[PDB]
Amino acid sequence: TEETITIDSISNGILNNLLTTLIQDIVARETT
Amino acid sequence: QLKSQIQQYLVESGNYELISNELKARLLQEGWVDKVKDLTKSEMNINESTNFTQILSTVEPKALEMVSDSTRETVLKQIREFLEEI
Repeated sequence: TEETITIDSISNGILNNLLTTLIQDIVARETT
Repeated sequence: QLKSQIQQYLVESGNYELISNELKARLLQEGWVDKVKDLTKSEMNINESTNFTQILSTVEPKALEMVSDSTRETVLKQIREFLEEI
């Protein structure tokens, strides 16, 4: 079980960070 | 001990930043950013509060769902190049 898919899930995770950063930036600008 | 080890990480830092740049381009090109702005104001109208944390929870979960299919795969491919490097 190479479980190489769990390396793939790390790739997806990283993406989700980059997305959360941008979502936070966009929401914060409209707030205040 | 590992002078060259130090060299590798600067290439990665340049790539991760590289990945973050290209992702913003796809979403912005798609007007995805323009739709998220509209979504934030819609949630500010729906909810009395204009707080960042309270507004973030309503807007963020859906926004993650909204990213286009093509953007996911392409960025994931690019993230794979970066990940495979190390």
